[PDB]
Amino acid sequence: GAMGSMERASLIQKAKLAEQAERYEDMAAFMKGAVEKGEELSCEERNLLSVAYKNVVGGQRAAWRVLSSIEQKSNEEGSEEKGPEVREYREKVETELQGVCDTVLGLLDSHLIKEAGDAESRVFYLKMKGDYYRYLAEVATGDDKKRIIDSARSAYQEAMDISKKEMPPTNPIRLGLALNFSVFHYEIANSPEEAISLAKTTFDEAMADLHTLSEDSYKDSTLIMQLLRDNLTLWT
Amino acid sequence: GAMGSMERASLIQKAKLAEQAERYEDMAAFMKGAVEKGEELSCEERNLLSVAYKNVVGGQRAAWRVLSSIEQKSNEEGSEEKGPEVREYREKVETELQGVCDTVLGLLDSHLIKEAGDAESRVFYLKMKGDYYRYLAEVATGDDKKRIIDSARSAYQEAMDISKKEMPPTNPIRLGLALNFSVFHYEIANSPEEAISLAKTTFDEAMADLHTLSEDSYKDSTLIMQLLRDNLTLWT
Amino acid sequence: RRPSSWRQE
Amino acid sequence: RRPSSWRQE
Ligand SMILES: [Ca+2]
Ligand SMILES: [Ca+2]
Ligand SMILES: [Ca+2]
Ligand SMILES: [Ca+2]
Ligand SMILES: [Cl-]
Ligand SMILES: [Cl-]
Ligand SMILES: [Cl-]
Ligand SMILES: [Cl-]
Repeated sequence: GAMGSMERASLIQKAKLAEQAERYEDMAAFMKGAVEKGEELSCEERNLLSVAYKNVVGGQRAAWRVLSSIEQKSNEEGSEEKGPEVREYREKVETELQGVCDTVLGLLDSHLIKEAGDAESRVFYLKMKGDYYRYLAEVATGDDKKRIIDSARSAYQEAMDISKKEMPPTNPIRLGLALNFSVFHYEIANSPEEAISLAKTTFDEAMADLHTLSEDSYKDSTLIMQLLRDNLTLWT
Repeated sequence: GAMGSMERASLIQKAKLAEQAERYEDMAAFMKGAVEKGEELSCEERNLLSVAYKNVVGGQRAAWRVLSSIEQKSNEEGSEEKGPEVREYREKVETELQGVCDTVLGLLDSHLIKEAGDAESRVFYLKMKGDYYRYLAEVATGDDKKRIIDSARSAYQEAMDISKKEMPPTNPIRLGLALNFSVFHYEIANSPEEAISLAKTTFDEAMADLHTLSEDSYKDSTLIMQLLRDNLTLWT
Repeated sequence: RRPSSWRQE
Repeated sequence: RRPSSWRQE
């Protein structure tokens, strides 16, 4: 209802303009409005939704990391007692980030996932669900940390199961899902061996399927394969 | 009153944290709150205010330029008639930008400038006034374009008159004021010869005064002198 | 360093 | 190109 008076097509058009202008908060609000029109999203529209929120939350995560590092240093032995300001401001950014994640998860639950029947859309949305629970997990410290982690795991796992049955090993969504689930294992679940095994198997199975692809699809798939390789090089 | 319940010192501390986190909207809001406490700003605090708003408006200006360019292309002969969306969204960004400029100008008028008696503070604030009227002028097209331009000119001119009487030719505030007034002449007032003359005279008078400076002051002054030279190279 | 995820940026 | 002003960024 924030965007309730604007046409769906105008919201999509403005999301594209906002992307060009690097106005990602606007882009996300336009795409939220488009989702709330109640129609399913096309492939291009799903990518616009993902780009918008990834850039918004990406800035929040980077800021949270800067502030958390300062806060940790302030809590080292020998640090001069500053007041509550670093914690207060880290908490402010954290609450904002959590709100963005909750907004995305809300769109997925009402009602993107339940209407998504094709593999490409359902895997995309379940990957997104895993990603935004993962971002919640990065800042979680309380009673629900374990349940947040399990929610990320469960979403990624359902997406993996579908992708393995319904998509070729080079499919970019499948590859990006596996990349991110492998990061979840390494950074969130304290499972570096699972992370490495998943990245290696994903890379090798994609390599063996490249021969089936056109030049343009080959370019798309090898770009994400390189990210798997980059992580394996960091981790081994 | 947005920040009315937070201590002045806590607002300054959080502005510094926001800068480190690249959260410039937050930084600007913290510094607005600090100004509204009613006390004069120190040199460091004035720089925090300037950095915060320059980064906020800088993003708005860049976005406005992207959208204005798209809008201009859509109004060329042979362009397929798109709807009102590009104009509408350019107008949205423009209104936001104008609001930020009005906020800064409001802080300067209530009551930073009237309380500023030392040359360093008064020149700084009058430069800021010229700058934010200049940003308004960049997007102005109506009945008041000429009056906005004259408001920028008048502020820059008062700042120049004070700076020439009260500051050495290498003073960084004086140099940055002259740099920006020269940009005003070139880009806003359609006076490229005045822009070039001002940049050249400013550069030459600073060169002749470098011998008086310490190594650290020399570094500060020559950095801004290089910007004058860069503009002269672009313009000649 | 932090590991790479997709999409980037 | 657009000319340089101060402060930058
Ligand atoms: Ca409609
Ligand atoms: Ca091992
Ligand atoms: Ca007080
Ligand atoms: Ca001439
Ligand atoms: Cl101490
Ligand atoms: Cl805060
Ligand atoms: Cl046509
Ligand atoms: Cl709009």
